[PDB]
Amino acid sequence: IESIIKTATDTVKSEINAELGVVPSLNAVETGATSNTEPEEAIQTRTVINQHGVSETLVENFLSRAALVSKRSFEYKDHTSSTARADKNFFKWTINTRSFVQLRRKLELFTYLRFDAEITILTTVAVNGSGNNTYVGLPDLTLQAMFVPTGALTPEKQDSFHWQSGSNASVFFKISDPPARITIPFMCINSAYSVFYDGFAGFEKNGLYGINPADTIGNLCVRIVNEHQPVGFTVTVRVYMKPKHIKAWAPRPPRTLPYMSIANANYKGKERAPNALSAIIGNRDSVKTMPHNIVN
Amino acid sequence: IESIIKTATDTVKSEINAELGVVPSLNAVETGATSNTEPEEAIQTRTVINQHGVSETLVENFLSRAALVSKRSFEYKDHTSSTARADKNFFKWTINTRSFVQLRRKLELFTYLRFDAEITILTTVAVNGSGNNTYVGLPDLTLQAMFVPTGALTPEKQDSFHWQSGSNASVFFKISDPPARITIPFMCINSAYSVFYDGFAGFEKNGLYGINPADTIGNLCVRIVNEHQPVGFTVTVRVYMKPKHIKAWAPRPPRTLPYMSIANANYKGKERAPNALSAIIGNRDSVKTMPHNIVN
Amino acid sequence: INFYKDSYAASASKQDFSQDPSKFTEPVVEGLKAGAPVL
Amino acid sequence: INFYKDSYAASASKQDFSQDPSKFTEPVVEGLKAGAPVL
Amino acid sequence: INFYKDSYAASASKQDFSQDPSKFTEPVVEGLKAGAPVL
Amino acid sequence: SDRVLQLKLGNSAIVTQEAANYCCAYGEWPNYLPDHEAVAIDKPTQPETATDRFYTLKSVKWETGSTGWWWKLPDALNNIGMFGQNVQHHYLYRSGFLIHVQCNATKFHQGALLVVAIPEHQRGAHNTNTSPGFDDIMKGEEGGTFNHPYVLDDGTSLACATIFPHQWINLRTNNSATIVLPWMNAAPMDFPLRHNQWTLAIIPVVPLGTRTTSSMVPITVSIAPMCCEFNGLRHAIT
Amino acid sequence: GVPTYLLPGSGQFLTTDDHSSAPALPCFNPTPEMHIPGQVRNMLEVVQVESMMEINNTESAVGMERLKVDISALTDVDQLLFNIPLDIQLDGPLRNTLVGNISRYYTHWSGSLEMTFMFCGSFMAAGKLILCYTPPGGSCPTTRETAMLGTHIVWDFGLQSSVTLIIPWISGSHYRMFNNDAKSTNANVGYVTCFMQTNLIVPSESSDTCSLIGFIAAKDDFSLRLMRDSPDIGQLDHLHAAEAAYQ
Amino acid sequence: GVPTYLLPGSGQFLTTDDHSSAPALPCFNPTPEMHIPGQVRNMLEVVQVESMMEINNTESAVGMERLKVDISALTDVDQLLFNIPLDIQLDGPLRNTLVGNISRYYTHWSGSLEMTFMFCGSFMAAGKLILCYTPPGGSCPTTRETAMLGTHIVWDFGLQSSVTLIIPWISGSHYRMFNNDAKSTNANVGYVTCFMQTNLIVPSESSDTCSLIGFIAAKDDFSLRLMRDSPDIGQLDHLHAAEAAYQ
Amino acid sequence: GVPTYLLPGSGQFLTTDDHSSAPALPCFNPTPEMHIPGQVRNMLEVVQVE
Amino acid sequence: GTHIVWDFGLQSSVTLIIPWISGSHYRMFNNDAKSTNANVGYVTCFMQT
Repeated sequence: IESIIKTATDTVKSEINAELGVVPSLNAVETGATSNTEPEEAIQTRTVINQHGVSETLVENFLSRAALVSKRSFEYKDHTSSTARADKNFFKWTINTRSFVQLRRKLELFTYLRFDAEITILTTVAVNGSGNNTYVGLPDLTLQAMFVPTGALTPEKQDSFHWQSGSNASVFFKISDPPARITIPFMCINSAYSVFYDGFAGFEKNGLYGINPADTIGNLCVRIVNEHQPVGFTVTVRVYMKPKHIKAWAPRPPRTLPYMSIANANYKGKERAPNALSAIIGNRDSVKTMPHNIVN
Repeated sequence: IESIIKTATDTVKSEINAELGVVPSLNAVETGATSNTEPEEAIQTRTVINQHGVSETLVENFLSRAALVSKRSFEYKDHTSSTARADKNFFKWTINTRSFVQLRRKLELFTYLRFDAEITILTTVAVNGSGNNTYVGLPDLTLQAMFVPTGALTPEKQDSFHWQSGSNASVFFKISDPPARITIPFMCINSAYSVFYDGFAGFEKNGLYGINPADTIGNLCVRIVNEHQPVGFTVTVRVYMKPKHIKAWAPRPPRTLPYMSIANANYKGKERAPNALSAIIGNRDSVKTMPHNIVN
Repeated sequence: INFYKDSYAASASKQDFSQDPSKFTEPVVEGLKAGAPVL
Repeated sequence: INFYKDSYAASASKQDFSQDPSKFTEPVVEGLKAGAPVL
Repeated sequence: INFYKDSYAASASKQDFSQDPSKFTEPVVEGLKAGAPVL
Repeated sequence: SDRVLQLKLGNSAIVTQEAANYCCAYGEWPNYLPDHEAVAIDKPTQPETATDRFYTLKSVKWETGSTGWWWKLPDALNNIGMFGQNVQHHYLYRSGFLIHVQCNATKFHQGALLVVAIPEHQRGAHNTNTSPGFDDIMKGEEGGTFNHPYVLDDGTSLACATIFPHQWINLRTNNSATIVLPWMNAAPMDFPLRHNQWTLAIIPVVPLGTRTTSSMVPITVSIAPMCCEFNGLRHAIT
Repeated sequence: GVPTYLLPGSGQFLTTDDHSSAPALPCFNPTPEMHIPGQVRNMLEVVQVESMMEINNTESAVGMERLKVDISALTDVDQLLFNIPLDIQLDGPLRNTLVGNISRYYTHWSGSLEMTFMFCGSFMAAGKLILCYTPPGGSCPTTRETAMLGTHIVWDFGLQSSVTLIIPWISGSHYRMFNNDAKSTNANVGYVTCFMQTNLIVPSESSDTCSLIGFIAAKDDFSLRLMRDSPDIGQLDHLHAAEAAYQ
Repeated sequence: GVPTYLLPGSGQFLTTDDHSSAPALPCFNPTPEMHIPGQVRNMLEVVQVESMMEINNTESAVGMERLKVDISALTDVDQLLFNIPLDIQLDGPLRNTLVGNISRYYTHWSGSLEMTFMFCGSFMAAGKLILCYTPPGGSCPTTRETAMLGTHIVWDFGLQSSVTLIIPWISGSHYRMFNNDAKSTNANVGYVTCFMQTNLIVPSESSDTCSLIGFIAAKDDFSLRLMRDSPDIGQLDHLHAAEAAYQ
Repeated sequence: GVPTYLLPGSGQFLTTDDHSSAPALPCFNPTPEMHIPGQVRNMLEVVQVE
Repeated sequence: GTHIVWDFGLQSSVTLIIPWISGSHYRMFNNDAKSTNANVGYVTCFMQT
C-alpha cells in the first residue's frame, strides 16, 4: 500500500509462540511474492525505536548527481595540413548516456526514466608537445557550445556561418570562467525516456535494434571562437550530466558483464570469475568452505 | 547543577568569621571532589559585579577553527620515466587528524567528539628548478578532488576512468579561484567519533591497536585535470579542517611528550626538561628558589 | 532560489517520501496474511 | 545565511551557554555543604 | 549590512552628536554668568 | 556518616568503616539500555544477580618501588563466573561497574594511592614507533603495571589524571575507595573481547612508608558489574 | 549597488551540488505525464524483493548450476550441507542480488535480512533441515550441536515449499560498513549454516538428489548511507561505437 | 540582475571565519544521538578541576617524585619549606595542570585561583603550617614574619587532611596577559610561600619525613581571552607513518 | 542563484569607505567599559578652548 | 558464592547470613553427612588484604 516512509520501521517486542495452524516462517515462493516473515515472528525481539533516515536512497538523490558523459580532446591550431577525420578547432557529439559505464549502469537499473538534465561543460588546455617544445602560457579562449537537434544541420568548419545560431540555443564561455551550465528540459516525444527499447525505430527491417532516437537528447557542437594562434594547443572539453526532477519505472536486474558497445547490450564477460559469462561470483573451494573464516 | 553561564561569577562582600564547627578552608581530597572554598570564606572581600564574558572558551569556539590537516607536494609533468612511488600528477590521502600536532592535541583533549567538518583546499604552484632553469609563468590549472570511502576503489593514474565519479562526490576548482570548500557531515557509524579507542578493530588478534576505522572520514583523491605541459611544475595542495556543530565528552589530560607517530600514542620525550620523560616541567635550583624573583 | 521563468530550471526535488513496495514484493491478486499458510 | 538543503551545511553554533561543572568537580553521591567538614 | 556574528565587526558609528564643551571650556566649580564680572 | 558504607549486590556484600564518600562517574548511575537508544533487535538476557555481583581479583603487594597497577574492563572479568560465561556465549555486551579498592595499614604507616577510572585508556609504547601488541594490552584478571605512571603510559600527565573519575586512598585518612561507572562507549553495545571501555589505575603517588616492623600491605580490587545485558547468543568462543 | 564578497568555494563545480540553472529552451512544454506501471521512488523498495543467491559459487558449477544447491541422502546423522558468508561488500553468494547490488552503491548499511529457501525436489521427497545464523566473534560452526546454539529455524519439507530464516540486525553499532577488511568488527555479520536435521528420504522412483534455491532480501528496517561508485562495473577503455558519436 | 560590487577581503580564506558551505553528501542522515556521560560545553568547566602541581621541579627529582613535597622535623623555628611562582604562562609548577594547559591556549586571563594541599603523612604525625600569597611589587618573602603580612591561611593537620589557600584576583587591570616578560606589571601575580608554623612532630614508629601534594584549580570567576596556538606542543618534522597515509 | 553584475569600482580599496568586515577573533569579549573623565565626541569642542 | 567483606574498625563484629537455600522445605538431621537432604554447604574465611 502507498504510504509516506521517512525512517526505517520500528521493532516491537515479541513473546513465545506455540500456536497450531500458524506458520509465519513458511512461505510459497511459487506465487512470486516475497516472504512476509517478520523478525517478531521468527525470534523473540525487544522493542527498538528506529530513527534511521531513508532519504539518501531516494530515487532523486540516487540519480541526481553530475556524472561524466563526454570527453573530447582536439588540437587548437592551424589545420590546413590536417586530415579529414581530425577535429579542426571544433567537434560534434551525438549526446548519449552510454559511453561512461557508471552512469550508464545506474540509469539501466530502470526501464523508464523522466528527467530534466543539468549540463556542465568544463574545459582544460595544454601546450602541445613535439609541436613547439616550449611553454609560454595558457590562453584564455572563448568557446561556443551550440545545441543542434538530432539529424539537423551541424557546422562543417570552425568559421562556418552555421554558428550564427539564429534559433539554436548557444552558450559562449571562457576557460577562465567557472564551468558553463545549462538545463535541458525533458525533451522526449513520449512521456518518458525508454532506457531499454525492444524494437526497431524504422518502418523497414533494416533499422537499428534497441535504438529509439526519441530518447536521444540531441547534438552538441563545440568550437573555439578564437582564430588559431601561431602555436598549437590541445583543448579537452568534458560534458557532465545530472538528471533532476526524476521519475523512474520498472527496476531491472543490474548489469553484471562488462559493457561492449554503446549501441547494444552485447556481452562477452571476463575471462574468469568474477563477472565471467559462466561464473558471475568468484569461486570458493566448496559450498562448505567459509572464505574469510575467523580463526583464533 | 546545570545552569546557563554567560559571564564570570560576581563576588559578594564578606565580614569576619569566628564560628565554631565551621571550617570552609578545610577539605578532603580523598573523596575526589574539588575544594568548594569560596574567596568570601577565605578572606574578607568587597562586592564586585563581574561582567567578563565566557564565550571565547565555549567548546564550539575552542574547536571550530580551520586547522591544517594535510600538505602534499607533487610534480605536474610528463611522468613516463618516473618511479612507481612518485605521485604522477595525482595523489591519494587517507584522511586523518593526527599528522599536524596542534589540532591533534586540541582534539585529544577530549575522549569523544561529534562534529561536521568544513574542508578547505588551497593550491599553490611553482616552476620546477633544475628541470627548466627559467620562468615563463604560472598556469591556471583545474584540479579534481574526489571523496572515496575508506577502502574503496581509488584511481590508479591521472587519466583513469575511475575519475568519472558516477556517485562519488567530486569538486572541480581552479588555482585562480578562491580555495575550494565543502562540508562533510558527521559520518561515523556510531553517535560520536572515538578520539581514543582502547581496543582492536578486528575479530582476530592481529588487528591494529587504538585504530577504529569507523572514525576515519575517508580518502581524498586529488588530480590535476589538465594534461601535462611541456615543462614541469610543482603543485602543493593544502587541506584544512574546521569542526562545527560540535559536541564533546570526557575531557582528558593534555599531551605532554612530543608525538612520535600518527598511528599510536607512543612517547619518548625530549632529551632534557621541559617535556622530558622523567621531567615535564623545567628545573629550578630548589623548592625554595624563586625563578623570576623581583629584586630592586 | 530560482529566478528563471521555466519551471524545469529549478533545483532538484528530494521531498518525495512516498513508497509502495507491495507492487514489487506482493503483486498477487489475493493478499497473504501473516502466519496463515500461503497455499 | 544558509540556502543549502542539508542542515549540517549551516555555519557554527556558538550559542550553547549551558554548563554543569559539578559532573567533574563534585562527582560524589553525597553533596558537600560549604563550611561543614567534608568527613 | 552586517551578517557577522560579532558586534565589533559592524561598520562605523557616526551618529553620536552629543557634546559637552564646558568640561574643557568652563571647568570651574562656580559657574560664570554672562555680563557679570568673573571676579 | 560518610565514613561507613555497605555495598550489597546479588549475594555479595562489602562493608568499609573508613570510606571517604564515593564517586559516581560524571554524576551518572548505571542503567539498562532504553528502547529509544537500542540497536540490536533480539531480546537481551539480563541475568541480574547471577552477574551483577562483586568479583574479587587477586591482591597485589604495595612495595617501596611500586609504579602502579591497572586492570581493563570488561577484559579482567571476561573469564570469571556467570559474567564470563555470558560474555563468552554472547556477541554483544553492555554493563556498568561498581569498583571497590581496599588497602589498610597501621596509624604509623603513610602512603597515597590515586584510584582513577580512565575511559578509553589507549596505551602507548615507550621509545618505539611500533604500536602495543595484543598481549601487551589484554592481560585478563591479572592486569598489568605502569611502565611510566608519571605520563600514564600514554604521553599525557599523571598530574592531570584528576579530570577522570577518581578517589584517593590516603592511609592516614581512609582505607578504601569506591567508584561507580556507567556505560561509557560511542556505541550502545560492544563486543566484549576486543574493546575495553574502562581502565582502573591504582598509582602510588606518595610511596608507602613506615618505621614500625614491616608487614605485607596488599591492595585488593572488587568489581561488580551492574545492569548487565547481553545480545547475540551463540556457541561459546572464549 | 549591493556590497558583496566572495566566499571560499566560489566558482567551484561540485558534482553533488543542488542549484537552479539557466533553461536552454525557453517556453518548452514537456510531453504530458502518462501513468506508467511500476513507479519506484526509493531504492529501498527494490532491496526488499528477494533475489537468488549464488550459494554454489564453485569451480565445475557452470552458469545456472551456480544458483541451486544439491542435497542427497546421507548415511551419517547431523551432517553439514553448506554455509553462506554474510558479507554484502566482498564477492560472495549475496553480491549479485538486488539487495547486494543496490547496497554496494553505498558504504553503510543497517537492518535485518531474510533468507528464503525453496525445496525443489519431488512431491514424494521428505526431509528436515536446520538453518542457523551465528553472530560473529568465532569460527563458522562445523557441527550441528554448535550451530543450533545461535539463531535458527527447523524446516520441515511439505506442502509449503519454502522456509524463511530471519537474520536480525544484531550489531554493536547503528550501522555496519562496506569496507574491504572482511574481519573488521564493524563489517563482519557472522555466518549462515545449513545442517541435516533428520535426512532426505525419497522413494526409488523419485530422484535421489534434490535441489534447493536460496533467495535473500532486506526487511523494511533496512537502510543505506554514504553513496559511492559501485565496484561492480568499470572500464579501462572507450566502448565500441563511442567514437562514432563524434563522427 | 542585481548590481553588486566586491568589497576588500573578497575571496580570502580566513581560518576563524564562520559561514555555511556546500554539503558534499546530500540527504545524508547522521547517526542518531546517544546520551554519553561527561559532556563538556565550556572549557572553563575543565579548569575548575584541581590538578597536581609540580612543585618539586628540581634535578634529582625523577618522574612521580616531582609531584610531592617532602617535609621533615626541624630544629629551628619559623623555617621556610618551599615557594611557588604564580606565572601560568612560563614554565613552572602550574604549567602542566588543567588550568595551566587550557589557559596557555589563550593570551588573557582573569579570576581567582585555589591551591589545595593534602598532607600524606601518618595518622600519628602532627603539625601546623602557614601558606601565604604575596601580591606582587617586591621580592619573594624569605622569613615568616614578612610572608604573614600578605594573604595567608594557617593549616593544622588533622582528620581533615586538606587545606585550601585562595589566591584572590588582585589586579590593577581587568585581565593579566600571558606574555613572556615575567616581570611585567601586566603579568606578575606575586608569590606563594609555605612556612613552618609550629613543627612536624611524629613518634619514633612513624616516618620522620612526610609528603604534601599540591593541587591548583580556578574558581568560577575565572575567564580567558585571545586564543592562541599552545606553546606546549610542536613539531619540526612529519610524524612516523604520516607518509603512509598517502600510499 | 541570484543573477548579478559587478559595477564600476568593484574590488577597489577606498580609505574613507565604511563597511562591515570579518571578525578575526570570534566570541571575543572586550574589556567592560569604565567611566573616564574628559570624553570628547566632536573636535569642535577642542577648538573652543582658548 | 554468598559472601561479606569485613573491614576491621570501631564496629568490632560482622555478620554473615547463611540464607535458607534448599530444594526441600526442610533438611533432615540424618547421619549421612553427604545426603542431598542434609548437606548445607560450607563456610570459608579468606584474607582480603
